[PDB]
Amino acid sequence: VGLFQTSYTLENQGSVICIPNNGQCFCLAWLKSNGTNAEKLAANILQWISFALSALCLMFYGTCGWENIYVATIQMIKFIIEYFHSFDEPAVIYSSNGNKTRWLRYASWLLTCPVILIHLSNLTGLANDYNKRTMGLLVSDIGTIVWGTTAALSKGYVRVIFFLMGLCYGIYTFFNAAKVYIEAYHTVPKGRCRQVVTGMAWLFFVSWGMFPILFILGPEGFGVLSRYGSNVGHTIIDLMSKQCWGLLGHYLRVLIHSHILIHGDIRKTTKLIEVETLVEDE
Amino acid sequence: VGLFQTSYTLENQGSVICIPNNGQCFCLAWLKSNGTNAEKLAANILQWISFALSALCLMFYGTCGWENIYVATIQMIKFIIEYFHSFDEPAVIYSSNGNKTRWLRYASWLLTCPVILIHLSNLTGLANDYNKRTMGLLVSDIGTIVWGTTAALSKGYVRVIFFLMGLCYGIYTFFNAAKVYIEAYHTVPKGRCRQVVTGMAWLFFVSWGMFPILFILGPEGFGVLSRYGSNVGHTIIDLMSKQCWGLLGHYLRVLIHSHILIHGDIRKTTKLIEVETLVEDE
Ligand SMILES: *C/C=C(C)/C=C/C=C(C)/C=C/C1=C(C)CCCC1(C)C
Ligand SMILES: *C/C=C(C)/C=C/C=C(C)/C=C/C1=C(C)CCCC1(C)C
Repeated sequence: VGLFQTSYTLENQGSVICIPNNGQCFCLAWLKSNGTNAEKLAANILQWISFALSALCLMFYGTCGWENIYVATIQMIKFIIEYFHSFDEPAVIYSSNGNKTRWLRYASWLLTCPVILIHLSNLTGLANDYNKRTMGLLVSDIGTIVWGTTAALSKGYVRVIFFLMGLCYGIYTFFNAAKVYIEAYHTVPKGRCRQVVTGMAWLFFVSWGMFPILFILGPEGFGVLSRYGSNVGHTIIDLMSKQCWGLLGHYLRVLIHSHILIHGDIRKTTKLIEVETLVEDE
Repeated sequence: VGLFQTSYTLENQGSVICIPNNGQCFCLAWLKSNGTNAEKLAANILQWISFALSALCLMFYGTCGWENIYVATIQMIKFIIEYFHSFDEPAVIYSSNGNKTRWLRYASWLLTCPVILIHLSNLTGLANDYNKRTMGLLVSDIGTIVWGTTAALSKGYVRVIFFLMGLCYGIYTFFNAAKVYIEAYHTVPKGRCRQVVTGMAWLFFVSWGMFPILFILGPEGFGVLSRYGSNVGHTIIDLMSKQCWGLLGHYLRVLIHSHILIHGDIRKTTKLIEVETLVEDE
């Protein structure tokens, strides 16, 4: 049922595998089960829900918050890819060391993670701003994925080496992200904007923290999850980190724009680093 | 000589391949030659030259031009990886569709390409600046690599689909890079700073243009190059785009710092978008 050799014969008391000389690659490890059909159905359900969310968001989404459009476009594009080839090469990489590495997921990360951190870097959406710290957020994060991908393709020790490399990059990514949220909390007005900024932080760290968690629980780690079981949990934290988080960031930037129009753009320097807090009256 | 099955037997008039049931994966396509030993030696030579350059640059390199340090660190780190596992999994991905995808290269791109575009975004190295356009440079470029990687792992039509996807992203990356160089040329002083800025542009577009060129010439494309023969040319444009280009960017930012100290930071608005040209006298 795949584009590689799946039918074979055992010979010489199980010490020889004979396969057809059809030109297809063959490995016994690739034929291990991805999981239970109860988990496959659970994954195929959330695939539509996330796809429906992405479509509802692209509908709903139609300053210019281009960041939300990009991850949503990439998301529902990926689900079109996923519906038709959720386990075909190269959506799933069946490598020479028997590793099934879900490159579809890690590619979607590389496409959307820096765009979320860009949205985080300009949480208020105000003007051509950002900072030098933004580059630290984007350079470190791409690192974690590249190491995390490399770890998933690798096996044994070097998987740990590259996972620990990606973990160290991930620690740098989380801290600089806290420095962004901390300032963003004290920059946005005292109203509901600070409620949604704090909530965006929780959605951020929780969902983002689960990615190295699911890497340890999944086949990439000690395999306490199935390949289907890893697709389920990943979809949940994908939904949290991408579609719901971009929604609040949209709801935040709306509350900012209204406040900026009604009360104007008013700044009151507050000490922490000096932040220009948005206020109501001059 | 690899971590996958390399010894096998033909049976039934060449219609059956029998392999040992040792648990190793097996594919006939993975056993195709990478190239000629004359080309392997040529690749192993430039590997040291690039490694020696990276070491000489890390020596030499020791505002804070952190960007040059990063690609140089990643480069000589990669050569340590390359010297020991230039064709082991997952430095080279032997996938179920017989594709050998050199993930070491594409990972090094993901690690260093956005850092070069960051250096390009702050060519003068002056202050916490950058722009919104920078995000277009970084989002588009990561796209080209992700599609280009996906194309290299893929086969046939979808390789073209993802290559054309990466090509469209690459066109966006090159244009916004020209807009950066064009402004950088008119921002830096009239002296030798404009010579080195123009030269950085030529090193940029030539070496960067060769990457989709070598993708078409290599096994990823019509295979007019060998796998070793692709390692040779890639090293050359790696050397150009990374070590030599970062050197000029260092020589540029030095000429800027001296000019800023001697003549001060003087701006004269010139029309193109309005650029604050660095001048000598007020
Ligand atoms: C939409 C998906 C997002 C925003 C995913 C973010 C994922 C990470 C930050 C993953 C990090 C990992 C580490 C820091 C350790 C190495 C393995 C991990 C990659 C999965
Ligand atoms: C140090 C290496 C660098 C800076 C490499 C840059 C490589 C590219 C911009 C490659 C681009 C490609 C396309 C635009 C078409 C798809 C395939 C390519 C990836 C290799």
